[PDB]
Amino acid sequence: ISASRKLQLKTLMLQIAKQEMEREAEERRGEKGRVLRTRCQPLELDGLGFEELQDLCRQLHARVDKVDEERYDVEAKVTKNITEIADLTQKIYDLRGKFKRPTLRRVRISADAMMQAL
Amino acid sequence: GKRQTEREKKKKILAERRKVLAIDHLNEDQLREKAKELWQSIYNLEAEKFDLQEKFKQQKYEINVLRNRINDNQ
Amino acid sequence: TTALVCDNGSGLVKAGFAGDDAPRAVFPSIVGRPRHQGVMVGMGQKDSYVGDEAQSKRGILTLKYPIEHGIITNWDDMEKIWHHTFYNELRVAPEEHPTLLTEAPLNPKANREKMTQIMFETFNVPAMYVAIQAVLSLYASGRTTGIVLDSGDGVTHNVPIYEGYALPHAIMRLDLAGRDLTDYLMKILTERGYSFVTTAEREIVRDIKEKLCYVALDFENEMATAASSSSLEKSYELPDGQVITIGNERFRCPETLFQPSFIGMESAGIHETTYNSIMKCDIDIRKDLYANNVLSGGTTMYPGIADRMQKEITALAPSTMKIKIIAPPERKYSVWIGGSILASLSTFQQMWISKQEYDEAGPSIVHRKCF
Amino acid sequence: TTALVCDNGSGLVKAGFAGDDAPRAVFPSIVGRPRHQGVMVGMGQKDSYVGDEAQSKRGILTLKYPIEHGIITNWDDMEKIWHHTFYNELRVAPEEHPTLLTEAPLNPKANREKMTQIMFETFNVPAMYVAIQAVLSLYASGRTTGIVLDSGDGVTHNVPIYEGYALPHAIMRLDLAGRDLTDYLMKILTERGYSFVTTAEREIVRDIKEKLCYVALDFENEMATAASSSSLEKSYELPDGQVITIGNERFRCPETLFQPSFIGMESAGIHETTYNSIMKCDIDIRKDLYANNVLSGGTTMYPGIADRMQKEITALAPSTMKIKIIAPPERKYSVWIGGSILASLSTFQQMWISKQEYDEAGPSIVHRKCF
Amino acid sequence: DDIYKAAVEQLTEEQKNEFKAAFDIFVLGAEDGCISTKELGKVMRMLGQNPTPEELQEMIDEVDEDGSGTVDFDEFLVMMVRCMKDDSKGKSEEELSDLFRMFDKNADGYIDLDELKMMLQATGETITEDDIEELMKDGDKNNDGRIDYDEFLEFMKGVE
Ligand SMILES: Nc1ncnc2c1ncn2[C@@H]1O[C@H](COP(=O)(O)OP(=O)(O)O)[C@@H](O)[C@H]1O
Ligand SMILES: Nc1ncnc2c1ncn2[C@@H]1O[C@H](COP(=O)(O)OP(=O)(O)O)[C@@H](O)[C@H]1O
Ligand SMILES: [Mg+2]
Ligand SMILES: [Mg+2]
Repeated sequence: ISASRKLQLKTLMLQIAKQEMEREAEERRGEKGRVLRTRCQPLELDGLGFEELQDLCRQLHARVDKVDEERYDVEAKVTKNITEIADLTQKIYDLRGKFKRPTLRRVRISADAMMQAL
Repeated sequence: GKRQTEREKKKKILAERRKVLAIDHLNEDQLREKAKELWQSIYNLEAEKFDLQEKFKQQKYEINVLRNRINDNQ
Repeated sequence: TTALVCDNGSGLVKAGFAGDDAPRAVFPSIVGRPRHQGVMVGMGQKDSYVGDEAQSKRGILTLKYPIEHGIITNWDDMEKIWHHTFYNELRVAPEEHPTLLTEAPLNPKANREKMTQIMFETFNVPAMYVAIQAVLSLYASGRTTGIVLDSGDGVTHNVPIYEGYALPHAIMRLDLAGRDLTDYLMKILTERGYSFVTTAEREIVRDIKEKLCYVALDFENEMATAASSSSLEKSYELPDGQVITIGNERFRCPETLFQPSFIGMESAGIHETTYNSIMKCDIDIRKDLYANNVLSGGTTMYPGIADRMQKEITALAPSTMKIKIIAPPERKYSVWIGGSILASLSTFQQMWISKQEYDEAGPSIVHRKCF
Repeated sequence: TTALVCDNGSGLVKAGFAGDDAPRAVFPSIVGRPRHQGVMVGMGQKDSYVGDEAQSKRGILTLKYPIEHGIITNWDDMEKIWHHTFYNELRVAPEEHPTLLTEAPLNPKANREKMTQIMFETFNVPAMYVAIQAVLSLYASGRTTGIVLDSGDGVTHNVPIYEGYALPHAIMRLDLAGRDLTDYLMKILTERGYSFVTTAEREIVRDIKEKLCYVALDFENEMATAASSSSLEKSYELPDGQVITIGNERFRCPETLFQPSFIGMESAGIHETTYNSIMKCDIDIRKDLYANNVLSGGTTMYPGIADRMQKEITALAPSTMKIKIIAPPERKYSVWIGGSILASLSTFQQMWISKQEYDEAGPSIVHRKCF
Repeated sequence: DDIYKAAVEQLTEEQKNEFKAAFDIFVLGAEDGCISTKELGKVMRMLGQNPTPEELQEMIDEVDEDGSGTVDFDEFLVMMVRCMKDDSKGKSEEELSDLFRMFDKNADGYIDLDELKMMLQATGETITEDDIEELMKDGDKNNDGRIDYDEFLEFMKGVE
């Protein structure tokens, strides 16, 4: 067992993890763009008469109310879920690491070499 | 209370407190710009909703991790 | 998808997916806010512990049941209990599951309407249905007739049924149940010196009642025996030591069921309200009801009740009829097992109150054809 | 910036920056004016030597503690002690550092208000916070429950805590502490011929108490043994020679803790006020308090006290409960270590009493939400 | 292999002061810098540095195996700087949890040896004695048949 490759292994793991995270972020962005385009169709603005825009904006406003209801729903859901998740994270913390927060220390430092100066 | 205030808030958000908009009452360029605003608002908000879905995924993962830890430790 | 068979009850919330044998999560229905001040910072102290979590921190809480006698008296706490049940004990979002609540007979309408309004607006279920707690207990026994005495913890009700046709004019609902027995036991324990007052110590008295009390076959003989010998005195260790010895309080606590005059109630015991409920039925179905008397609910788990009740009814009933008392070993969860069976039926699949129907008629839909 | 965790105490002032393991400067809290005339001119004789300087010139001073029993009786001297602590033992101006004082439970309000007024007007700190001396000692043990007996030098107090929720109705504060033990030892030494009277010789008696006295496991057996053999007589050399021999005064001085009738106090010992403090708590958290009894403070450093106290409580308590006494080796500085931990927390960073808040509500702000 | 050695190649004066203090404690001048590993650990504990006996025993089992007691300067300085804690917070806990949930696709509340080894071979590092079974031996403290994110920390905590 060599202490040599610990640094290389951990740095390589960090590189792999960063690559995976940025790849996941990019694919999430692509999926979000595709889902938005398939949920809110792009605006058509070519040669439309006044009544064409009237009707299109009416449809868009109906969709606006619909999606506003959808997203206030998912927003309340995300608020409740985030609150609950934070609460359970705090619960797990107090369950496991509550005995360790006091152990968070920067000790045995100044008094180790401040004895015979008196 | 039970939640009657909460449901009243929900209804107000969905119907009243939403960006209640009169749209089909504007000039050609004005109606066009308002439609552009509505379309952009829908786009940004749908992106936000996808983000909320992804956060639901992450919260589910955390729940699974916490459950496995609890079952292993208790 | 699968249906959620929840069963609010009063004292223990029992829930689980339809089609199983036993409820998945069973936990007391209590919501207790902390009452002291709290000095440690960052301990992560919540504002209300619900369910089984508040039965472990009950030393510094003030537990309060949100359901008094079948009816629901504190809607916010009940909503909190339901939210906990759905999200933490089953971990299934309610947006994708039908629900089948249960309700005692002869309850106020507003309670049922508020229940359905909550389930449809807050939790936003696809479809929910409310069923009477006794028909399910009759399902679980695999019968189709019989008169079921469902002595829960909140309220004791006695619904007779024949050939699937319920008799609405013969339901005898009595409000003596397990909670009043707990209070009476806590009140008669003071005759030896043990004083339990705090709402947390009511749980300790409940545990004493569950583990020690039993129903006497003959009351006077037991009272005479316990007053001469000492073969009955069973001891029990409190949550801190100091064992206690229960004498003739053992069979005096559950005797209140057959003599409600002990706690000052006027009405007759559970041994005579069953006979009265039978006698209100027609003259030609009394033999079948006599032969198929069903027991259910938690409070009917006292050791020796299925014999005392049979002796009492045989004393009351005509000498020719045969009196039989069905007491399945799975008494406590009988209502929920029946609920699972009912939710698993194909014929029942079109009786749910679909959400579009609620949107068209409001919460008053529950009293309509979709009962 | 960093916070100053000062801890006034009564007998030893312990201070240091937040986030370390041990206080930076620990020195007795005594201010002694010279009492003789003084004939040498230009010797540079000051008018009051404070702190550890007056423990070296104590031969010609009249030392007087500015804190009697937790409370502060001489505000000018206490201000002088604080000024010395800030400027000479730490050398950090208070204009750029928050402070975290400590205070015994059940102390007069005026003491706390005057303390905050001094800290905000004279030293002009940015923000100060006052904390109860027992919660910190519970922090240092890394627990979150437990009943802590903090037997300092001024006052012995016994604060029970569960799950972070302090129980204000179960705090038992007793005014017997190290100083009364010093006086009683000085009073029983006269039975062999050694007379210590001067306020300077009280320090010598304190040193004798620290180095020789121990708590007997069983009092009567030790009294019988010391009266027959001579295996206990330990000798000690005064600051000038003339060694002295302490016989059964060794375990009779600290025995006063468990029998306060020796110094004429009525109350029960520290072995029985802990049990009484537990019994005032609720019936469901007594097991946890029994299992997590914490010792702190200087006076609990006697060799053999963690066994005598456990034996006494086991005698009093029910036989089933397990009695465990936590006695960390860093007992003396336990309160200050806990203070450092509390001041180093991020969640606590918004609880300080900011100066603008004091300017708006006056010194009575300390009793308000910012406790 | 490379971090502490390169830091030796780019030695800073902060660590150089301690290096010279230890050397003058050992070498009084014009010497080979032998510094026996037993004496090395004794003085490392002696000079007010971190008194961790585990690193000293590892060095003793690792160095002076020639029977000569001489320690090469490269390994001497490497073990000196590695007795001191050289890590930058081991990255972020939430960040690392996200890294591992990207790693862990099963999402059963833990991760098995398979995902860990797949990521290990994705890293692209050589295999030595501390491979193969050192990971199994170290991660199997309670031997739960898995190496979760917490178990992965338990194996090689302070991942940089
Ligand atoms: N084994 C038992 N022996 C005696 N009484 C019991 C037993 N189990 C439960 N009980 C009583 O029954 C009550 C639980 O009844 P339960 O059937 O859960 O009511 P619900 O109908 O509200 O679900 C408890 O409060 C308790 O007093
Ligand atoms: N090693 C010891 N053995 C016995 N008694 C001690 C010892 N150290 C201190 N004491 C006693 O404790 C007192 C110091 O208590 P301390 O915890 O400093 O009080 P405070 O709470 O005011 O800081 C001294 O007066 C002394 O009588
Ligand atoms: Mg029931
Ligand atoms: Mg103190």
